[PDB]
Amino acid sequence: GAAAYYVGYLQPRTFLLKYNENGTITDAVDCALDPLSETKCTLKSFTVE
Amino acid sequence: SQILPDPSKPSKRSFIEDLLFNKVTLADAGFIKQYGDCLGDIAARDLICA
Amino acid sequence: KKFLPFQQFGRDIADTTDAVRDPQTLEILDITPCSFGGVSVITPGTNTSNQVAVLYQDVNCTEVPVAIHADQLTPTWRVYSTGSNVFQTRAGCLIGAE
Ligand SMILES: *[C@@H]1O[C@H](CO)[C@@H](O)[C@H](O)[C@H]1NC(C)=O
Ligand SMILES: *[C@@H]1O[C@H](CO)[C@@H](O)[C@H](O)[C@H]1NC(C)=O
Ligand SMILES: *[C@@H]1O[C@H](CO)[C@@H](O)[C@H](O)[C@H]1NC(C)=O
Repeated sequence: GAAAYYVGYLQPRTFLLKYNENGTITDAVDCALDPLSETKCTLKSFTVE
Repeated sequence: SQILPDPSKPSKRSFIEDLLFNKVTLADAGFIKQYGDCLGDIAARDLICA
Repeated sequence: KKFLPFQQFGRDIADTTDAVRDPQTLEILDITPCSFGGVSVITPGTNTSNQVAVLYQDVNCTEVPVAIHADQLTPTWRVYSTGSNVFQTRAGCLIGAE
């Protein structure tokens, strides 16, 4: 009978979490993925001029 | 005429001064009657109330 | 305020208590500093006279008694809660000056 599942492993990381006006998480930034998201995490801004 | 004040506007700002006022934006909540709000207001969720 | 049912405590940027849900009555009651304001006293100098006026910061001249301790403080302080010499400025409500 056709079914599938996925197994992944967690890791101690730093995340930047965005909350909307409704109180739900709509986007996240991995602070240790790439230098762009790392700069977004340190500057605490999802955008950057 | 661009730099002199005109009687058409309620304020005495000129055309150049009106453009300078509109080109300044605030990253914080502005100083406009902010204690008229934050009292008896349902939407008391902003930076200048807090 | 629109409250998610799977939440109990609402906070602000400063991590203080902003909105809470009463477990008995399901209504949203906002935790606020109880009608605060700023007081600055304007005087012409004690060498001339003892008459003074009080300036309230940014508040209206209508909710000034429910902001100040109108029901708690002494009548000497309560002559400045309301009176005939009430003027509304952009900086706030001024009491004492004509
Ligand atoms: C937020 O909640 C309101 C009220 O239920 C809803 O209309 C809206 O679609 C929700 N999402 C956004 C992004 O505003
Ligand atoms: C008891 O608590 C429930 C919970 O919401 C409330 O609906 C009810 O009115 C309370 N009864 C009394 C007598 O306080
Ligand atoms: C408070 O003062 C402002 C500014 O004059 C006015 O627009 C507003 O109607 C006043 N509110 C009350 C309740 O008096």
